[PDB]
Amino acid sequence: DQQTMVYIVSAKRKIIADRMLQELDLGVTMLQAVGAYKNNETEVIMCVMRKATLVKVRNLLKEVDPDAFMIVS
Amino acid sequence: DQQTMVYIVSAKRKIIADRMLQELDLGVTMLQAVGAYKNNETEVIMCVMRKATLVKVRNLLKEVDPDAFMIVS
Repeated sequence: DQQTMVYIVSAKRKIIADRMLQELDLGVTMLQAVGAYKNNETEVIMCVMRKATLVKVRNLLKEVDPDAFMIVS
Repeated sequence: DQQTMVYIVSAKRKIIADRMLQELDLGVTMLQAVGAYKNNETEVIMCVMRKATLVKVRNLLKEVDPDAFMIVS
């Protein structure tokens, strides 16, 4: 429906980020998250997308990281 | 110090959420993430706050869960 901003957390984010671009034509930006410490980098995938692209992405997650999850802003 | 929305990812989130309320009087919502599967729940702390507060919270993270991190919308 209306476009929502999504953060995806995952150990396998580089791989899910590539497949999102390859197979879904999605433009994502790799955000750097504020850890408890500045040394402790953890990056999050950010992607703005229609409420219906989300399902396609969810199913992509199932295939790559069952432990990944998304924050829907 | 513009009020900004924050997500805190941590395994020890219940402890973090309580100390945020007790010692910083911060009001937080325990948001639920969209995982790859829905049986696989993961909870996120949501909190709107000024940047000064973010520094106090960050220091609280160090104190509880070093692996925790924050997404600043």
